[PDB]
Amino acid sequence: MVSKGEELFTGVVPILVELDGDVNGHKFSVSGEGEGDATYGKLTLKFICTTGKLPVPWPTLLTTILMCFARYPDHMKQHDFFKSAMPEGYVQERTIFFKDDGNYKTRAEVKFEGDTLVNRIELKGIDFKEDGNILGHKLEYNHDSHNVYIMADKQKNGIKVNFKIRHNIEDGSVQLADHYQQNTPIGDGPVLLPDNHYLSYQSALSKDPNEKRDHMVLLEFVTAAGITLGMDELYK
Repeated sequence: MVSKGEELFTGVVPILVELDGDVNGHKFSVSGEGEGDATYGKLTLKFICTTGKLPVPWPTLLTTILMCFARYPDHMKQHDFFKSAMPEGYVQERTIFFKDDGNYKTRAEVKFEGDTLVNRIELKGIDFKEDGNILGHKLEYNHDSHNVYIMADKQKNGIKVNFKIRHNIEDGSVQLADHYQQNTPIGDGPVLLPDNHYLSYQSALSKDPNEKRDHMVLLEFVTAAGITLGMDELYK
């Protein structure tokens, strides 16, 4: 018996991810599995493209393929919409705009299925350039740190999230990926509507040396933090 969703995250929780995608007509499926530990703000996952070769670079799918595993410090736990929506879960929707290129539109349901936290996703990508950084596979295999800004959506009883990912290109340039995100509870019960805050993300991408399928091994660390009001020197 659990009073609050956050109670479901005191220990290690198994994770499953299932993604079906279609980018410029190229269809694929990805399966992932691993575990999360919110007390540590950690998730470890391995992803397989089960349909064959992934038609886009793994790093472009990284944000798409679990904010409920963030470590919210004690003084911020009342701002944790993600765990509060559990076990029923939440819908996470994004549009991602790659600058001077296509966009991804995604919808995901993140909820418990038995003892397992499951992220099921549909992705549609359109208008990508055949010789651009995405379909041309010009991204480095990494994903730098980033702070994700969160704001309550009172009317939808959820949250809205915007951030810009800077993907490194092998020639030393950057490919911008503008993320617009919203999350709404699946269930009808009350959720915690957060004050404005951040999630700080780190991601580390690797390969299983024994794995011959197209795949990504992913480690994320994510911790919640407050905001500070920037001031220019003049006003200090």
